[PDB]
Amino acid sequence: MEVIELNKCTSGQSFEVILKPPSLEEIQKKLEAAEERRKYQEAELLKHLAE
Amino acid sequence: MRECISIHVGQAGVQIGNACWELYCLEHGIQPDGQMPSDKTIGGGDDSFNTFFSETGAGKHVPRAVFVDLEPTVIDEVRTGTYRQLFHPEQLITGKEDAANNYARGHYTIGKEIIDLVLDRIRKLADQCTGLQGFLVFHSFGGGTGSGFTSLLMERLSVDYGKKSKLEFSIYPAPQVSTAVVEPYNSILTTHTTLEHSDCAFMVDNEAIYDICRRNLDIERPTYTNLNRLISQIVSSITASLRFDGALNVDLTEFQTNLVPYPRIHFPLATYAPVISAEKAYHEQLSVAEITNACFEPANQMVKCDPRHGKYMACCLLYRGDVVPKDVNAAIATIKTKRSIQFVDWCPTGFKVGINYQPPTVVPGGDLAKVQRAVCMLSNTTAIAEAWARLDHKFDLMYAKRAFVHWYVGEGMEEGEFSEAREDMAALEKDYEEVGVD
Amino acid sequence: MREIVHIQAGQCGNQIGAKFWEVISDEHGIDPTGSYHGDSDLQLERINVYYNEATGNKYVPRAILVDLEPGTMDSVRSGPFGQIFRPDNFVFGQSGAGNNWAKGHYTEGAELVDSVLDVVRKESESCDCLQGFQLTHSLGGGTGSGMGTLLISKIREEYPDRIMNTFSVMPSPKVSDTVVEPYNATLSVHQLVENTDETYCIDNEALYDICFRTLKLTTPTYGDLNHLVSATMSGVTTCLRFPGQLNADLRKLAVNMVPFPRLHFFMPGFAPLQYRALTVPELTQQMFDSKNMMAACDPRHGRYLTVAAIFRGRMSMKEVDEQMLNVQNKNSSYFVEWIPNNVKTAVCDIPPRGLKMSATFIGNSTAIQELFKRISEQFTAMFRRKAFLHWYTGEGMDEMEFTEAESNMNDLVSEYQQYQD
Amino acid sequence: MYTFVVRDENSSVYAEVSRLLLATGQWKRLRKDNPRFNLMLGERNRLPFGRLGHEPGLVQLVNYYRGADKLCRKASLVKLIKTSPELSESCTWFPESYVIYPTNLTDEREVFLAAYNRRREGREGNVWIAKSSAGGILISSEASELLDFIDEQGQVHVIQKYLEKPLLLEPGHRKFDIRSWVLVDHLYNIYLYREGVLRTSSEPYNSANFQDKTCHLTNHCIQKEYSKNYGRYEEGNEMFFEEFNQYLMDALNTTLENSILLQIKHIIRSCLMCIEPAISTKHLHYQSFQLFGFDFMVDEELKVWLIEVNGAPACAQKLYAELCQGIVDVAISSVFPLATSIFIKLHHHH
Ligand SMILES: Nc1nc2c(ncn2[C@@H]2O[C@H](COP(=O)(O)OP(=O)(O)OP(=O)(O)O)[C@@H](O)[C@H]2O)c(=O)[nH]1
Ligand SMILES: Nc1ncnc2c1ncn2[C@@H]1O[C@H](COP(=O)(O)OP(=O)(O)CP(=O)(O)O)[C@@H](O)[C@H]1O
Ligand SMILES: Nc1nc2c(ncn2[C@@H]2O[C@H](COP(=O)(O)OP(=O)(O)O)[C@@H](O)[C@H]2O)c(=O)[nH]1
Ligand SMILES: Cc1cc(C(=O)Nc2ccn(C)n2)on1
Ligand SMILES: Cc1cc(C(=O)Nc2ccn(C)n2)on1
Ligand SMILES: [Ca+2]
Ligand SMILES: [Ca+2]
Ligand SMILES: [Mg+2]
Ligand SMILES: [Mg+2]
Ligand SMILES: [Mg+2]
Repeated sequence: MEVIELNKCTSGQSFEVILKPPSLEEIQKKLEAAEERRKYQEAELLKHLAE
Repeated sequence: MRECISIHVGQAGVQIGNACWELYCLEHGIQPDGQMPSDKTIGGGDDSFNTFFSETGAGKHVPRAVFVDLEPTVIDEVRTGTYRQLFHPEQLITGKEDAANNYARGHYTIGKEIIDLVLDRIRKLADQCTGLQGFLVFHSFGGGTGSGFTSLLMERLSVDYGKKSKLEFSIYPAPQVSTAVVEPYNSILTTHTTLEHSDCAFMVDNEAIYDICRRNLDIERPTYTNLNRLISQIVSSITASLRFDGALNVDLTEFQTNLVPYPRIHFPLATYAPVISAEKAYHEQLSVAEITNACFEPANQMVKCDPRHGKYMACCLLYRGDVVPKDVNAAIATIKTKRSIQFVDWCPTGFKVGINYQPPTVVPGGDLAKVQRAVCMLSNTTAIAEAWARLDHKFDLMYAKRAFVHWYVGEGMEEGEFSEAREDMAALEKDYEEVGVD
Repeated sequence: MREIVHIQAGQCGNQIGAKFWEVISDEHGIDPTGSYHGDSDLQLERINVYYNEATGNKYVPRAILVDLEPGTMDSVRSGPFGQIFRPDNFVFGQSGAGNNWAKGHYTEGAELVDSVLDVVRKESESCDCLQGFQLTHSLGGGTGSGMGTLLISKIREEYPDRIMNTFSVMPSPKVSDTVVEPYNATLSVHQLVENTDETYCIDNEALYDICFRTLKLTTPTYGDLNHLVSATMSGVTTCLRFPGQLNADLRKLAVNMVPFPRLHFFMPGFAPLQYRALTVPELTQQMFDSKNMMAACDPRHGRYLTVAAIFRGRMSMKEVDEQMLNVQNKNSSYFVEWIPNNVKTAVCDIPPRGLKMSATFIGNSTAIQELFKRISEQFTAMFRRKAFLHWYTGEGMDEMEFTEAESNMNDLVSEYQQYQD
Repeated sequence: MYTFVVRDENSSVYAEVSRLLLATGQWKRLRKDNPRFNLMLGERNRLPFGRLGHEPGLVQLVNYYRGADKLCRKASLVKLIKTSPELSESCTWFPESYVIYPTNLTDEREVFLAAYNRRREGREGNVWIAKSSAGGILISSEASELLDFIDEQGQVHVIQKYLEKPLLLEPGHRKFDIRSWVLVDHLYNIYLYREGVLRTSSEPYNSANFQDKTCHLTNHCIQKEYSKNYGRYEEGNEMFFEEFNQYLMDALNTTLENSILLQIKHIIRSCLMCIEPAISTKHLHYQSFQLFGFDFMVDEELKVWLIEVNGAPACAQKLYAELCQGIVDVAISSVFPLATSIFIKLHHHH
């Protein structure tokens, strides 16, 4: 039961008690590649509607 | 003094942030109009509370926080609520249509349109920071904005603020207080893309916060007000080290040093006590030994799991109120001989103890009784992996049928990103299994 | 400020749309002149989702009445609430549709549709942020069926990222106007599969059964059938028109309700359906009962993908959960197990007019294929002899288009078939 | 309507429990993967405890205690007794045991050898037995044969002192063991099934020949296979408590209660009480119960020795109905109530 690093101040204190020792370029390519897949998705939705 | 910037994303993040800054003003003696009679440094100062509050020449104490959401309803409350005089209108950012509980919508479609406005609003706060420590990101797992926009913001903050710490306060999805069915997807999707950008994440399961409200506070059907008034108490326990004098967890880096030995296992379990209903006219005051031992009862955990079947890598005891080290060490011994506290071999068996004398502040007309001493125990246990198992399982049940996948693919995201994130979560569970099981 | 644009097409569409506006106007405290006289802010919190704000604090429904004949919209304008609608939003022709999908979709409706889209465009432009569209119509007629789907076909081409929902009244021989209702419904369903996010299936046969047996109504009329549709429509929109933790937009509701893009046809239900108060256990047991559902499909024959339940009024949310759980445990084998937590509950403090409490049911069930199987059988019964096709080929349609609609309907029945085993 | 699932399609015990639940018409069985259950009859291994107690409005109960394997694993029990203070290394009712890992892989080889050498160095009996959970048992009096037997295997083996002076049933001059079925409900009330079974050896005991393990191992499967006197004395080499209590009186002028049952009851309390703080589901979000099968040895001095604890035991054919119903009455209906107890409550301090 060892107490180490006992730091005390006015509003409290802290310490440690030991019991046992140890035994940007690519971010746009993904936001743009998904924007091109939406454009291509709506590009097939409009062409479908043109037919 | 080094500053901390708080970022609240989505309805969960924003509403929790509303309760936290209320408590902060009460704890530091800051009036709703931003005045602080005790602060003798007018318009300046490098005190502990100045890590969370800047000062204008007018003596107003303005939180260092940014609120972001894709729809305006929840942020409009702040623009007219009690503390509407604290925040400048620039700190409150809103879009016009939300992410519809859709990660892809919050990360790609809508997010890409507002990301640079958020970063600019954040940069403006940084410009006021002589030594920025990093950021605290409040958000939900299951929301389309809390999940999808948070990870995007986290990716970006890494690029612009490389050497800065980023801690999360995450809401884990509980089906009893939510009305979604795609939350398993959003949680795994955002955890996947956020893992390498968060130094330390404190999850809070709505299922656990909910049961505490019913059991200790006698609330039949709790509301988000009850849930967040309690969450703020825990969050206050965790950030008190940054806003008051002390030596434990004095900066965001010390959170990783003291709680996260392995970079990926950065999900400490939180345990709080006491939680006493205020309706009780007179409740007996618990001792250091009684509250300390409560930090090992499951019913006081922010996530429901069983630490008796895990291994600890770290453990912090944050005391508030009438607590002397003599009584802490005494109780710590009484809990070793009666509790299943199995640390890992490559780690010492001990506890980092912090004591702040100011007892927990209660919000006027709230749910919590005034206690003379409280404690929050942050512990890094492999039993929190139970939470990932539950989530991954639900994800797997839907993703086998591709249920709801079209909503995500339709918003730009690729289907591969699903299993890519799932394979990561699997590796995360596998890592937890290596560290806590023989 | 999430505006919804309402569109009612044809006789059934305008009559159903009229009672709807009649019902929710009362809930929000709006009289037939657009003046608000309510007593609760919950009525005005989210009033802008179905109502525009005019001079003098008037409230005009964001609605657009469409028809190919003037009779029905003379009734709407001459009615009590008729004066609430925008005079400019009445867009109608004079030829009529003749209960013919081809006339509504290719010829007469084609001549009028552009002008309808000018009114829709006029409403959309004044929208801070448009959620999407809802259309009330029947599928067995000519205007609402043929021109209704034509309208949706052009709203998606111009609003491809807005939600498009319909309240579609399905034809039944039990309550039939003409023998070509299967043709018009088969032709509309395929359009609905491709171009609607959500389609609420309102089967007149189930409505007749509800009025006849349960409601003990000898000879049900259309107005009798519509009172139910009003009550249901008020319910399946409560989460929209009213604030609180249950407030959401169409897209969010669709995200959690539609696990697959084409299986978006819902079974609505309502309760209660005499002054005896209905204990929470009573509301909840009927809400899942087939006799209380308005799609004439036996839930016990299919499986639930998702389910919602809106409770209106004041009661114990605790008692609801207990009774809801008991309902789930008695029908545990009917909810798919690969969608976790797929049965949700919501509460609204404001009950419908003159009711202590009501329950609105919304089910995404694979049992909905019974409805499409009936339509299909009736279709084939006539098409095998090619009976009544001359009404359609005279409008420039070919048989090939009927064969394709028959195939598209069958493919729909099979797609629902896989997710039921 | 209560709901349960069946995830162990081999448990003879709970296959009868399941049938009894349906017989009440108030229990509905779901699919093994339906998460909306009140009671789970879980699988033996890799039972997903982490997914229990997370369903809104559903109280969930499972027929196993997470962490009870520490008591039901060969090597685990020895380590648990030696390390646990409540039991201590000087535990009087557990045969001297040492955990021996195969050399191709802590280990107690040297500790066992020093204990062995001290016996041979003093002329004392030195018969030991080597066994493991993956069984493959060897009875020898030479420390070499036992250790080399373990090196020929790939899993953890245990060596404990072989009781050379067992109580022999007459006529027959034979050996036996006692099987006691224990049940621990969600409240941790320790219930001992009043009825036990003695799995008897149909072969006379021959201490000068440990190679023929048929007269030394009282397993019901060994007797019915390699023993040629099976069922001779008692049906299925199973002697029940009424007959054995009668033999103890006529033969030894004592009773099953005083001479044996008092120690059997004490050994059960000491073990279950030892692991309470680690497996108890008092304040947990789900409830556990479990049926244990304890196996005892009785030497000629009427001293009871614990052999092993089984976490997934079967039951005597003549006792299935009575025991399975009691499980439903004490372990299930106590949590999910319907619309003279066959047990013996072993009072203790929680
Ligand atoms: N603890 C707590 N949880 C909340 C709160 N508000 C919402 N949640 C949870 O957050 C999840 C829903 O995500 P939201 O935060 O509401 O969604 P969002 O981040 O705004 O993103 P959108 O889908 O675009 O609205 C559900 O699981 C809710 O239970 C809150 O105030 N407190
Ligand atoms: N120390 C010891 N002294 C005397 N006999 C012993 C003994 N250890 C084991 N035995 C004999 O071995 C038999 C049981 O062996 P053990 O229980 O270790 O194997 P097992 O676990 O595969 C059987 P089960 O699990 O079904 O009870 C008993 O009948 C007993 O006679
Ligand atoms: N429930 C209900 N069904 C109707 C109503 N009016 C017509 N229908 C049904 O709709 C079909 C006729 O379509 P109709 O609306 O008259 O065609 P349209 O006016 O040309 O668009 C028939 O199957 C009727 O049963 C109504 O007011 N209520
Ligand atoms: C108009 C309108 C409303 C809806 C809708 O899906 N509403 C829902 C879904 C689930 N709940 C509780 N409400 O669709 N069109
Ligand atoms: C199945 C299913 C049904 C719902 C549902 O109504 N969701 C709602 C209602 C109101 N909000 C904000 N979300 O979600 N999953
Ligand atoms: Ca790195
Ligand atoms: Ca013309
Ligand atoms: Mg939101
Ligand atoms: Mg008509
Ligand atoms: Mg064996």
